[PDB]
Amino acid sequence: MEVKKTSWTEEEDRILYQAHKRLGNRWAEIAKLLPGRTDNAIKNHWNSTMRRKV
Repeated sequence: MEVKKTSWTEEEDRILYQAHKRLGNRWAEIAKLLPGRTDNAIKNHWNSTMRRKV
């Protein structure tokens, strides 16, 4: 394994947002929709990418 550049994608980002607001912040139940996305990466993503200052 040597992916390294494990960048996200439109679908994942959208699903993450649509899920997060519905579940609230139950990352365990949100990742149920995205098993290929671990909590660490999800939150890291939710903290780094989504916080682009809307």
